[PDB]
Amino acid sequence: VNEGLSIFVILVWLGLNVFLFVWYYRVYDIPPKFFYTRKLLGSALALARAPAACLNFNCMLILLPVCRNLLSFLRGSSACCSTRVRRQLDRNLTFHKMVAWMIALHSAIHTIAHLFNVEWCVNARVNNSDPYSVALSELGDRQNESYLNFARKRIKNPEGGLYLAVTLLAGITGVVITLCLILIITSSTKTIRRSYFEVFWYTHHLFVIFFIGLAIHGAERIVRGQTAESLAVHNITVCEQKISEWGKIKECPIPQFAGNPPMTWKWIVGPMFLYLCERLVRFWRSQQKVVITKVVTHPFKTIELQMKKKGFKMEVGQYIFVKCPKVSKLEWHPFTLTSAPEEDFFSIHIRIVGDWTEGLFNACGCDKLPKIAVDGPFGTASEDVFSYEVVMLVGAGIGVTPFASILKSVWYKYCNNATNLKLKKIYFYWLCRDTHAFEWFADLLQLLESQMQERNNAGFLSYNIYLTGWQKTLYGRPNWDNEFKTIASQHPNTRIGVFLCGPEALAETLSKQSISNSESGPRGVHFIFNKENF
Amino acid sequence: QIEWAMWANEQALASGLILITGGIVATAGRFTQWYFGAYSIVAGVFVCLLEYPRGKRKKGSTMERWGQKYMTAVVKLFGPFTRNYYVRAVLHLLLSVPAGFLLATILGTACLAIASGIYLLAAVRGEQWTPIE
Amino acid sequence: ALVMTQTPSSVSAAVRGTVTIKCQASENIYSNLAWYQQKPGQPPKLLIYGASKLASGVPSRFKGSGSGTDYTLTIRDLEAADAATYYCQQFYDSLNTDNAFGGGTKVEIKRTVAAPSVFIFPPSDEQLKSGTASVVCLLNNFYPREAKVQWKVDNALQSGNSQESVTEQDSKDSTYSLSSTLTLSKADYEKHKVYACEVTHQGLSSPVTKSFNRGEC
Amino acid sequence: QSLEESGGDLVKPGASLTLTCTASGIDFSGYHYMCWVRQAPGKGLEWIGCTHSGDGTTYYARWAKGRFTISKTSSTTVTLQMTSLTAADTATYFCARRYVFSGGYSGLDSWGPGTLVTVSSASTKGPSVFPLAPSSKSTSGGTAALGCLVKDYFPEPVTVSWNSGALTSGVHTFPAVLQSSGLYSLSSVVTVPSSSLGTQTYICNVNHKPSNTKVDKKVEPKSC
Amino acid sequence: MYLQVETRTSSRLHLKRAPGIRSWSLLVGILSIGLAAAYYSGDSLGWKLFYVTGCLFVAVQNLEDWEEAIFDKSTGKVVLKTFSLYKKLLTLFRAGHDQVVVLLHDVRDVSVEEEKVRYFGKGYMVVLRLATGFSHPLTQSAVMGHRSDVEAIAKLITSFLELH
Ligand code: HEM
Ligand code: HEM
Ligand SMILES: *[C@@H]1O[C@H](CO)[C@@H](O[C@@H]2O[C@H](CO)[C@@H](O[C@@H]3O[C@H](CO)[C@@H](O)[C@H](O)[C@@H]3O)[C@H](O)[C@H]2NC(C)=O)[C@H](O)[C@H]1NC(C)=O
Ligand SMILES: *[C@@H]1O[C@H](CO)[C@@H](O[C@@H]2O[C@H](CO)[C@@H](O[C@@H]3O[C@H](CO)[C@@H](O)[C@H](O)[C@@H]3O)[C@H](O)[C@H]2NC(C)=O)[C@H](O)[C@H]1NC(C)=O
Ligand SMILES: *[C@@H]1O[C@H](CO)[C@@H](O)[C@H](O)[C@H]1NC(C)=O
Repeated sequence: VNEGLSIFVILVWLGLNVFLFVWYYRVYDIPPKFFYTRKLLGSALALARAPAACLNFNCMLILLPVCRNLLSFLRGSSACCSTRVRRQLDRNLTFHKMVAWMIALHSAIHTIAHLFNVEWCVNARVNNSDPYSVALSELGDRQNESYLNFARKRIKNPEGGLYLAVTLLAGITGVVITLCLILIITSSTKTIRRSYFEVFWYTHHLFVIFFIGLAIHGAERIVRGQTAESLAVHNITVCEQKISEWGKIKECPIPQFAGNPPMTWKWIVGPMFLYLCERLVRFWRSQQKVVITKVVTHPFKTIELQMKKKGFKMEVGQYIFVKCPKVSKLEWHPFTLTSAPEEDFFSIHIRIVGDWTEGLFNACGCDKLPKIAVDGPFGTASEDVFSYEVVMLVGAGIGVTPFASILKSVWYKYCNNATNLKLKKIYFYWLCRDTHAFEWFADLLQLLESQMQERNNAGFLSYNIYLTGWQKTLYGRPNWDNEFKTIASQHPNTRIGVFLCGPEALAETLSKQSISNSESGPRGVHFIFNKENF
Repeated sequence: QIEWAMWANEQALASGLILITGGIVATAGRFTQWYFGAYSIVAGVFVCLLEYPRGKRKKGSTMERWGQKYMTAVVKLFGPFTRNYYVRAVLHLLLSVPAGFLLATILGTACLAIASGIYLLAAVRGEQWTPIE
Repeated sequence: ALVMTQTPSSVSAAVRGTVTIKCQASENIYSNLAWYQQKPGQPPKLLIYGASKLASGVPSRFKGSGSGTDYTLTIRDLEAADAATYYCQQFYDSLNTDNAFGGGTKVEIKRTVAAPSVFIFPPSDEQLKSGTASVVCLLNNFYPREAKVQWKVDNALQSGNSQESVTEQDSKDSTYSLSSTLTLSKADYEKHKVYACEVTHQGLSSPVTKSFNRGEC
Repeated sequence: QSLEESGGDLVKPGASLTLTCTASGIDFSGYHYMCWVRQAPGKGLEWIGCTHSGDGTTYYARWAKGRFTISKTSSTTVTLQMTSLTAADTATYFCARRYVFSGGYSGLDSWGPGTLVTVSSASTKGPSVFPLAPSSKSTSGGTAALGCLVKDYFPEPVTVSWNSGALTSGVHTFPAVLQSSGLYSLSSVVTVPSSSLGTQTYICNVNHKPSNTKVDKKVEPKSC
Repeated sequence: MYLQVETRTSSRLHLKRAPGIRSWSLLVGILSIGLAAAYYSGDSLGWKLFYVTGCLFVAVQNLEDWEEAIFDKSTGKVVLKTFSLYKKLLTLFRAGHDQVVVLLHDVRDVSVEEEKVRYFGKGYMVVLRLATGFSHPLTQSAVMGHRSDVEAIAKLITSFLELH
């Protein structure tokens, strides 16, 4: 579901709600068209009508994602949904909660105001009010006249509202939808949604009935105001105290009242402004340029750039886009973030393999630099590694790049908290024909295990540079039979995670024995394979 | 394994709040036959104070509402009266009859009846209010 | 802009008879009339309002009925002390109008023919001494208003200075009374000796004279 | 429950006047109109201007637009102000209340007496009470008639009575008439039996406030 | 259908995709609904044009996209393209268009992924399993159903990219 992830968006939303409430209050309180109506109804008319105006906008804001899904189904296509990082996910729920609570507050105000209004309306019908109210209410009993008091039946003040709320539309639906709202809010409480889902998701589907009842709810135009045509003829400010001679004199013809227009839509302004503000926020956040901070060299062609950009969330295991207008004005190249979160730079490792990369050497001399533009951090996250106890890392060929992101990030969390780091040891196993042009990673391995030795610890270590074919080098295939057993016997109930990165030729060779090794019960030895998924 | 006592607790709390609001509106507004407004205020206060504690699940650990112990320290002294959801359902059903005679608090006597029904459903399966400490 | 008229100007009905008066407007006034009765003295008194209802204390004899632009008032049981003037007023349009009060009707009681009583009156010494002298001939208690008085002096016709005034009908027996006064100065009062008034009335077979001799007063 | 108005008398043409109407037992409040009318001497009633107690809405007849102003003061007095008086406005003026009965229909009840507003360029003159000789020799069936004549009184506020109102049977007060001199004459008579001549209680009482005249005379029998 | 094979040779596998009948019909329908709501019953003065332009913008935003992903064998350098209505209109100036480009010597294999739609079936698309460690979808959108077409496209790409 959509969200804004911005304090500016929240502020503009609150401002829009306040503005809508004030504007509709003034619109229904000031004009002389709603003179007799508000005279009979006190101040409850505006206090009851403005919250409905705000509630329509808030309810549409709630419902919008379902309309988006329906439109996507109609088109026959569907835009690729964004990934989850547990931060872009657990901030939309906050917005959902705030919108739901504001809907509840406005519904409470509207219900209280109309509950107050109905009492006066049914009290004025009977001979139990001031003379002006009872004189006004006794309209429409004859022909060629339209009523103003909707309680067109004299029973009593108590039990009169009970009959009114049942025999009259928009009163039964009001009760039905307020019960639905109460049930929806109560069902989604904590200790009911977290612990259970058969009673949260199933009951939360009362929103269809709630929305149907709301759509039916506004109809029959029960609240009536003086018609524009008859307003000029009536000349209200003169024929106001002559309540007892209406119709029987020429200057004061009997006024006629009609309901509100049945299709006006002035509240869309809200959803429209919120959308435009979100889009402008996205524009600002993406216009800022990127400034190169540190550029370094490496053996052969492994030039690495470190740049700082405002308002960037590196995350982990993602990929960004790089574009140099000097080399070409219409090309975006993808690269993998070889860095860690809570840092400042990017550290994207590029190696000359073609011509555009060489465009950063001849055009951008190394012995006053091109303006690099970075698009954003797309791609699915990789956080299951940080949520495990023991890990089984196995790289391969050119594809060890993303592992450098994890290693530079696991140690940082240790120096900060040293309690949430549930990792035990990185069983890193690097397989390659040669390390000819990957010296930037082998350097990192000795700069991590040795560096972290200062705090009197050698828990992970396990640098295992291995040679497949033609510095503990196996000089051959690292056979996996009995390899995992020796380390799986240390901790019962093994949750070892293996993250392969290589061709499918050796991929299925790892899961063939994993199922065989497993046995029933929450005690046996088993390592889970994620296959092509990381 | 699912139990209905937590949902019943939350529903009863919401119904008590609604009853208190309706009673305040009815009494402060000088409505016709306002005595039921005061009665509904009293009933809502009693319902709100009766079950603030969120029981205690027999499987694991449950979070507690703010100021939890100061109410369960008072409520626990009723072996048969409390700890028996038949009694809770019957009391909730009986307490909602006189408050349904007004257009105000008419939502108080429906949500609370729904809570009583859910409490009965949790009771027939076999459950008890185990104190949390 | 709005013209309201009464069809009959002066109806006549005997005791124990009927009276009908029609007031018709120039527009459809939604039965907002009111009929008033005005005696020769006192301000007019309201009789009915709304063109059909009744006031407080009015006998049920008075009846009114109508709709649209034509309205009517019917009098039941006409009797003594019921000779007055009746008006119709419209309480509908009061921003462009001239009278809005009708024209009025002059219903009077009809009774049997009565014989007038005739009196004569000479001027006393002060009027004779100071300026002109006036002679008064009085007619009393006759119903038919058509009474003629002829002022004859020295068996000769006199005119010019002769004015008469007739009282309004009384509300007890429906009769009338009028007096004729002739003013004559000192220049020729002594020249004339005997003068009288000739009274002719449909209730009397022949004209009556009241011979008077001057100088004997 | 009774109204009353005063404040009008003989004024010169072209001047201005104000008439005030007060009531006892009636509070000028609610939604009942106050409705001023006038009547020419011996003619039909005319409508002048007729306001509203609540608010301040006022209406006037077409012939009397702007020349007349109606105001409500102190919730118990209503004032009508007239400007540029002519010789046409020499009529009696009534102050009436337009009660709005239940339902909507209205009537003009609880009227007040008149106020003889007269406009002329002449000057007020006192009346003579010249007596009328009784029928000493003009006997007709043992019945005699006697009275008095008033010759010159301008504003016609003349009231006549027998023994200060003691006798009220057989009275006849004929209406005033014009004369070539511009004044007004009136005659009052009474018919009595012949034997009543022994009683000397036959006195002509006249009232004339503008001339401050209350002359009373006895109609003695003609001995000669 | 997912993608129409434009050119099939031993050195190029140009692919293309354009909106079909469904997208145009939905655009026509929503435009008609908005215009009818604006004019058939419109009362307020000046807001009818606002409703019209809002519906127009919503309808334009809810149109499909033009996607052209061409495969080249000489010097590799497989490139991808994607145009919206605004971009397709703007490219009529023939000035050019930006494009995301992936090296051909680094792509390992092609596998069909799955996109989950809550209440309406499921989504399908073809992604490239790059050796660097990330997966780049071939088309930013997806398709409901039509499993056979997507599998056929994936098989064709697999055959072209490498014989193995
Ligand atoms: C405290 C109040 C609420 C909470 C905590 C809550 C919680 C949630 C959660 C957890 C989801 C699932 C989102 C996801 O899976 O990505 C959701 C979705 C949703 N909820 Fe709520 N909810 C609340 C109130 C409401 C209310 C009042 C409504 C009224 C209609 C509502 C209607 C919806 C809808 C329409 C969705 C989206 C359904 C979909 O996308 O298929 N919720 N909410
Ligand atoms: C609980 C008792 C309620 C009663 C008796 C009640 C009554 C009414 C009435 C009489 C109207 C006027 C409809 C018209 O004039 O056409 C109205 C309008 C409205 N009600 Fe309620 N209401 C209640 C609660 C609610 C609730 C809980 C909601 C939640 C969404 C709600 C939403 C609305 C809306 C949005 C309108 C505006 C309709 C429009 O503008 O066309 N009402 N209500
Ligand atoms: C409510 O007002 C309408 C008019 O706005 C009334 O309906 C129709 O009114 C016309 C005009 O009076 C009637 O037509 C004809 O009127 C002529 C004119 O006098 C008359 O001679 C005929 O009798 C003829 O009816 C028409 O009949 C009438 N419609 C109906 C169905 O009767 C309507 O009467 C008014 N309703 C009330 C006052 O309750
Ligand atoms: C309802 O009826 C009232 C009463 O006729 C209308 O108000 C009146 O409007 C006229 C024309 O403006 C006012 O006359 C003049 O107004 C000016 C100021 O505009 C003032 O300077 C003059 O001295 C003169 O009064 C009149 O005063 C005014 N009356 C009241 C009570 O406000 C009103 O326009 C009518 N409304 C409708 C919708 O028909
Ligand atoms: C009932 O209304 C009538 C007028 O319709 C009024 O006269 C009466 O006083 C009212 N009842 C009470 C108790 O005031």
